[PDB]
Amino acid sequence: SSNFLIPNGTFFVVLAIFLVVLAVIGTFVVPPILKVL
Amino acid sequence: QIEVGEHHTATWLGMTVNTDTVLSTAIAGLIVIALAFYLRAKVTSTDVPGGVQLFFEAITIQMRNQVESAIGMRIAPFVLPLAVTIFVFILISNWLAVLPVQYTELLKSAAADINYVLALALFVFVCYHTAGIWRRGGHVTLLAPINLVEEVAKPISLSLRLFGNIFAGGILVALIALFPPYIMWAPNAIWKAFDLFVGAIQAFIFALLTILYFSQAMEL
Amino acid sequence: MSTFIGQLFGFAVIVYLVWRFIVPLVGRLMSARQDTVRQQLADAAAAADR
Amino acid sequence: AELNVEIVAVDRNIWSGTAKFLFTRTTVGEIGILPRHIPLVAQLVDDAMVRVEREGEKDLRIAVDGGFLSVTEEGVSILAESAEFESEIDEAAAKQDSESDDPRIAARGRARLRAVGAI
Amino acid sequence: MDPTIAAGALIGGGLIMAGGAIGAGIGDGVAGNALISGVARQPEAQGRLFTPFFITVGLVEAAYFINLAFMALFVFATPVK
Amino acid sequence: MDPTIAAGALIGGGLIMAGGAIGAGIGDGVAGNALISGVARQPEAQGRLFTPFFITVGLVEAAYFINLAFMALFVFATPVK
Amino acid sequence: MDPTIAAGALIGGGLIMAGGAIGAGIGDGVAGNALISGVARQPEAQGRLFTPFFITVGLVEAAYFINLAFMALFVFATPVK
Amino acid sequence: MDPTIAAGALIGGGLIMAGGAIGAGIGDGVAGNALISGVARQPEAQGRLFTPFFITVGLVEAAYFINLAFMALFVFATPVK
Amino acid sequence: MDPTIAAGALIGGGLIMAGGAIGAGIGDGVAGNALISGVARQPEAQGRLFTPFFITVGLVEAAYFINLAFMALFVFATPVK
Amino acid sequence: MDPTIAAGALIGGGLIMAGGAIGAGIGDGVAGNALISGVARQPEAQGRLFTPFFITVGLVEAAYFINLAFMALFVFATPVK
Amino acid sequence: MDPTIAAGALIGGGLIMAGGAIGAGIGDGVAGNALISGVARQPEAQGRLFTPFFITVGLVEAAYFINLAFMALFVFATPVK
Amino acid sequence: MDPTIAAGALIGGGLIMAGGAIGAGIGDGVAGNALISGVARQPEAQGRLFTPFFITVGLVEAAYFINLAFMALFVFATPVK
Amino acid sequence: MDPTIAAGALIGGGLIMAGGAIGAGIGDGVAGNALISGVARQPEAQGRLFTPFFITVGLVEAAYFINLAFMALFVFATPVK
Ligand SMILES: COc1cc([C@](O)(CCN(C)C)[C@@H](c2cc3cc(Br)ccc3nc2OC)c2cccc(OC)c2F)cc(OC)n1
Ligand SMILES: COc1cc([C@](O)(CCN(C)C)[C@@H](c2cc3cc(Br)ccc3nc2OC)c2cccc(OC)c2F)cc(OC)n1
Ligand SMILES: COc1cc([C@](O)(CCN(C)C)[C@@H](c2cc3cc(Br)ccc3nc2OC)c2cccc(OC)c2F)cc(OC)n1
Ligand SMILES: COc1cc([C@](O)(CCN(C)C)[C@@H](c2cc3cc(Br)ccc3nc2OC)c2cccc(OC)c2F)cc(OC)n1
Ligand SMILES: COc1cc([C@](O)(CCN(C)C)[C@@H](c2cc3cc(Br)ccc3nc2OC)c2cccc(OC)c2F)cc(OC)n1
Ligand SMILES: COc1cc([C@](O)(CCN(C)C)[C@@H](c2cc3cc(Br)ccc3nc2OC)c2cccc(OC)c2F)cc(OC)n1
Ligand SMILES: COc1cc([C@](O)(CCN(C)C)[C@@H](c2cc3cc(Br)ccc3nc2OC)c2cccc(OC)c2F)cc(OC)n1
Repeated sequence: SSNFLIPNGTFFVVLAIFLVVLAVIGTFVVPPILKVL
Repeated sequence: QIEVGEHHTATWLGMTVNTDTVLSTAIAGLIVIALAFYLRAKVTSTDVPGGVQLFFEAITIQMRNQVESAIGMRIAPFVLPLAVTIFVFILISNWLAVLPVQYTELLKSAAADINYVLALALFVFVCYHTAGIWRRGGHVTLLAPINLVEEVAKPISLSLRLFGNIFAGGILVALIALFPPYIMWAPNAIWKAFDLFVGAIQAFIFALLTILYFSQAMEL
Repeated sequence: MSTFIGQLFGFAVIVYLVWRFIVPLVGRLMSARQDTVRQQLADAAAAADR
Repeated sequence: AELNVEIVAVDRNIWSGTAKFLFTRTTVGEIGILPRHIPLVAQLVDDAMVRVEREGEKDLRIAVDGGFLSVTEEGVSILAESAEFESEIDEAAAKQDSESDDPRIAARGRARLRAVGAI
Repeated sequence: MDPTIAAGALIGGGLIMAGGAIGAGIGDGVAGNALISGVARQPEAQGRLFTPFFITVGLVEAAYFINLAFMALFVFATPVK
Repeated sequence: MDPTIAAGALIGGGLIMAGGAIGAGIGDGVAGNALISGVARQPEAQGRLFTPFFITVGLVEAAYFINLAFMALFVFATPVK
Repeated sequence: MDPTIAAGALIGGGLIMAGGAIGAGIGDGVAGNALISGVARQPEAQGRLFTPFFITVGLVEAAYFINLAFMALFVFATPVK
Repeated sequence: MDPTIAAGALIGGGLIMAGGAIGAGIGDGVAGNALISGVARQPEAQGRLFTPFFITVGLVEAAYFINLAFMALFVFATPVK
Repeated sequence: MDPTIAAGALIGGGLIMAGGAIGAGIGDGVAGNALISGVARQPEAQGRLFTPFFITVGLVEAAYFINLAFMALFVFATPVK
Repeated sequence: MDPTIAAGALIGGGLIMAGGAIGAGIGDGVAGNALISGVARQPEAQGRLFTPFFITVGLVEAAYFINLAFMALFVFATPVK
Repeated sequence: MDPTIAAGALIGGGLIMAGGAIGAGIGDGVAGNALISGVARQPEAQGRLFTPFFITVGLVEAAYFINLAFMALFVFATPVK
Repeated sequence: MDPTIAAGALIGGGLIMAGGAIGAGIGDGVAGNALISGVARQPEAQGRLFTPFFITVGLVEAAYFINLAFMALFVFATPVK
Repeated sequence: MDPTIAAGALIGGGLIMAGGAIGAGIGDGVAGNALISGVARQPEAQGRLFTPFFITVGLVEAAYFINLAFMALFVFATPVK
């Protein structure tokens, strides 16, 4: 009975997950593969 | 009948957060960082490379070609990692929807909720705005208002398609359920086939549009 | 509840077709890239010993 | 079957054989000729390259200077004020000459550079 | 009453799915018409022609699928009652 | 009452299939236009020209088939009733 | 009453045959326009240009016939009833 | 009231012709635009360009005529009455 | 009774004339475009370019005129009474 | 009673003004597109290009004017009453 | 009653303005396309290209303005009342 | 009773904005096509190609803005009431 | 009563979502048709072609989303009620 197009708090949850995954790749992969090539 | 994309939820800082769509994005993120560990450990340089190594390397050289085609890596290299995650983090975020769970299922993709794509797009928004301010502090002045909606439409557009392109799947997976199970498999099969194409294409265009918006932000 | 039956059956047929079309050719392409880079590093060793 | 390529310079038949594919670059963009193809006449770009691809060998690469292109029923025919193969271009002078200010000689340099794989 | 609104949902919503398919279907034609032709001009350019193709498609199909999203918001979760 | 939502669903399914038909017809037309042109240009490229063809057509047919499915939702499994 | 459904099939059905004809009518045009030019450029191509042509038309005509069928299903079956 | 059916047949049938007119009208233009060009390019080919032309037209006009037929069936017969 | 059928006849005639107008206008435009292009390319060709032109325009204008005819049959002589 | 026919007068007539305007506005835009092209390709030919052009536009504008006339005949004359 | 005539007049004015908008927009687009192309071909030709351009636009724009006029005559001074 | 005039104004604004969006979108598309083609053909022309372009788009966008204006004039300050 | 306005929003607002979806999905195609072709002819031009591309798209998408704005305003915040 609720509208689904409404912003929610999961915004910040997935924001944090994405930020930590961004940091993970930036420290772990890009520079390694870049220097490998 | 068919339910709309409702959710289970829970309150943790006064505001509510959907119970699911956190589990799925969690699975996606952990699989991404897990294959990142796999590659960092098995990164080969001298001998024949593994599948995941060549995979990531092709992705990153594609993104690299794009970025230095737009903005040289010497000036803004950080756009390259930010790009690839936007690709890969999103790619799996859709792929996991192929495996059968339904019976209503909680294994629908993370984009099926608007707030996911909202967070990603607004993050890209503030990132390229910080890029623009970092350089100095359109092509025709008199189109300021379009360039005004340029301010607003980019985070909107980038978000909305990424919702819609995915949300339709989140609906169709239910719709074919209303057909008899002994004949429903074939349209289900075709649609499952097209799911991968549309997910990949949408992630790809999202990443490329991120790159191009960064290029347009840091002009001069 | 036979919706599970239809969904699992669809997954089976699509993974069958995946093993029919997609994975052979993508494995071929990745193995071709592997072959090329291995040949390049072998010629590197050859240049070194020469 | 295959097509017939005949590249004739202004004073000497540069090359002539049979080919599976013929890549070049007209003043209206790149183009690739295949065994059958509509009759066409087109002026190659200032610093054109011509990559012929034979069945049982490697892809011959020819730097052409001053060329025109004519595809007919029989096969392709390229004209050329000067043509230089891949196996004979000196990368040193070719690269050094590219940044010259003289248009014709710079075009020759860019062609010599494309033919050997660089640029 | 309620049924009339429901009708307005099924009619209106249908429009959103009509104007969608006209825009997408024709778009992926006028874009594909430039891909095929390209792969007919240089039969070995296909490899790169995918990067501008699948970009334009990604924009074009957007205008379709966004519509479909709102279509559900009309057909299943009518914002007015 | 049911007849009103019935007529609404019928009109909506009609609109959905009209949009789908226009989109599919003109998209396949403009794609086959480039196919015929490219096969007239390089008759040997036919075997290749199908792979950029059966993508666009493929893509286009998606935006058709979806409509078809949704048409059924409007006609045989009317949402609000 | 029931008449409100009847016209709902006659109107909607009409729509199904409107977007049908705009689909085929233009499609067969934009496809055939690429045949004539082809044949106008080399008459000996009329032999092979029918291989792509009668494919596109095929696809295009499908988009018509389905709608045709559905129009009957709307006018001679009236599903929502 | 029953006469609404008549209106449904008068409106609906109208659509069936309207679409038809946008099918032939443009569908022949886009086709004739090729003939007028082919005959301009290779005049001595006018004799043969009437073989592909009278196929495309021969198809497009069909999509018109059939529509006409059904429009008659809609108005002079009104199947659902 | 009569008023509903009268309004339906008016709207049906409007749809028929709108379809005819779009068809005739755009078909004549796309045909005259090739006419003007052929006249500009080969000036002495005009004398013959009028014979493929005045065929297509015929095939276009017929589609217009017929609709106009039926519009009369829809307005002045409503078949369903 | 009468007022609803008045509605069918303003709506239907409106449609007749709409269709024509889509047929003229694009028609002149396409036919003119050749003029602007031909004159850009061969300025020397301008004088003659106004002869075929003003043919097409004429025909095109005819499709407008007739419809315009009928618009009045719907809004001012109102045949069915 | 008058409000039903009010809704009829409002929908008629909407249709009129929508047709005018589609016509003017696509016509100006197709004409300015040829203008930009002719300017990109021969840079100096711009001066003369504004002679045919502002002709066709002049026609296209007319088909807009007239509609606009008529639209007001529909809503402010409803001819039927 | 106002609700009928309210629905009339709503559908009128919907038609106006839909027509305006179709016109403006397709006009900007067909003009940017020429712009991108000119830049890809004569790249040094990139500077001048903006003086013809921002005419057409300008004109095109007028056709939108006016509609937009009048749309609000139907919705927030309805002429008929 | 209020339902007649509610439906008036769902249809009217719904129309807005179709117009934009036809104005964007085709525009983004007609513009993209340039891009691909450019890249098919001069790959070296790719980097620069994205500059006039995302200008026109920048216009086109706007014409969509402003619509997507007003549609929302029609369905969530119906002004006249
Ligand atoms: C009676 O409804 C149809 C429908 C269809 C199609 O929808 C194509 C319609 N076009 C040709 C006008 C078709 C289809 C769906 C697709 C879906 C995706 Br997602 C991607 C590519 C697709 N490609 C397709 O074919 C090109 C299709 C659908 C279902 C079963 C089918 O098996 C019989 C089937 F063929 C054909 C048809 O023939 C009478 N009747
Ligand atoms: C009054 O209904 C018709 C219909 C038709 C067609 O639908 C063609 C319509 N176009 C010309 C506008 C036709 C058809 C269906 C197709 C279906 C697929 Br799936 C793929 C290719 C197809 N190709 C087709 O022909 C090109 C068709 C259909 C049925 C029986 C038929 O046999 C008599 C038959 F010919 C023709 C017709 O002529 C009086 N009357
Ligand atoms: C009734 O009002 C008309 C109708 C028609 C036509 O329906 C075509 C309409 N177009 C010209 C706009 C026509 C027709 C049907 C076709 C059917 C197939 Br299947 C394939 C090709 C076809 N080609 C056709 O004409 C080229 C036709 C039909 C019946 C008897 C006929 O003979 C008396 C006849 F000519 C012509 C007309 O002339 C003033 N008045
Ligand atoms: C009645 O309102 C009109 C109609 C018409 C026409 O329908 C043309 C309409 N288009 C230009 C918008 C016209 C016509 C019918 C055709 C019929 C076939 Br079957 C084939 C080609 C045809 N070509 C035609 O024009 C070239 C026509 C009609 C009747 C008597 C006529 O002679 C007195 C006559 F010329 C003209 C008009 O005045 C300008 N007023
Ligand atoms: C009153 O609203 C108008 C209308 C009109 C026109 O309808 C043109 C409409 N388009 C340009 C938007 C116009 C017209 C009718 C035609 C009829 C045929 Br049959 C063939 C060619 C025709 N060509 C025309 O113009 C080139 C016209 C109208 C009335 C009397 C006329 O005098 C005989 C007359 F010329 C113009 C206008 O002001 C610019 N205001
Ligand atoms: C009030 O809403 C407008 C309208 C308009 C125009 O209708 C242009 C509409 N297009 C851009 C979509 C415009 C116009 C009418 C024409 C009439 C004929 Br008969 C022939 C050529 C015509 N060409 C025109 O523009 C070149 C116009 C209108 C009135 C006074 C004018 O001043 C004399 C005037 F210029 C412009 C506008 O700008 C804010 N607001
Ligand atoms: C919510 O209303 C808008 C409108 C608009 C524009 O209409 C652009 C619309 N399309 C590009 C999407 C814009 C505009 C109006 C024009 C008017 C004329 Br007469 C000629 C050229 C015109 N060109 C324009 O830009 C291309 C505009 C509008 C109004 C005031 C303005 O202040 C100057 C203004 F700039 C943008 C927008 O973003 C939310 N919202």
